[PDB]
Amino acid sequence: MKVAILSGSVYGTAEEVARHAQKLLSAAGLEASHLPRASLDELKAFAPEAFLVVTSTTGMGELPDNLQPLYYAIRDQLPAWHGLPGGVIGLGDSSYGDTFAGGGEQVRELFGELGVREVLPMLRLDASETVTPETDAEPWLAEFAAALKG
Repeated sequence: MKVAILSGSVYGTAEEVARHAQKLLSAAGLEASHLPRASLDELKAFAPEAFLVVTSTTGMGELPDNLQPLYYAIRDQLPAWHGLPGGVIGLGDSSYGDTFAGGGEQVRELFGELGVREVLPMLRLDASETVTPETDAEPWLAEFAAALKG
């Protein structure tokens, strides 16, 4: 099962979580690839059978500059990804007022518009209350692999 792992990150934290997720999901036997700064063309070539999106929120409440253009491109084209399984990890910040991981939530909304089915609740990580977000994500990733296949 081919799993496309997308990331949105200002300084690299969500990117590192996504990289860790790639290693864990591949260990479990999934064909998982981390596609940082992915284009629509790259995703089309990859032909994903599942999605994992790991994304922080900017100070302006938006998706980071490295995932936002792709978000808009996907929303515009609406590829035929209906029925595929997906999950989201949202790197929130409680100190800043982002407790709920706004970026993550915007990805959930996209999944809805695409017909991608969430297989787990979004993981809400709090970047202001952890120095180990990669390890914090491990229990959720353990269940996510089960949820995909199958």
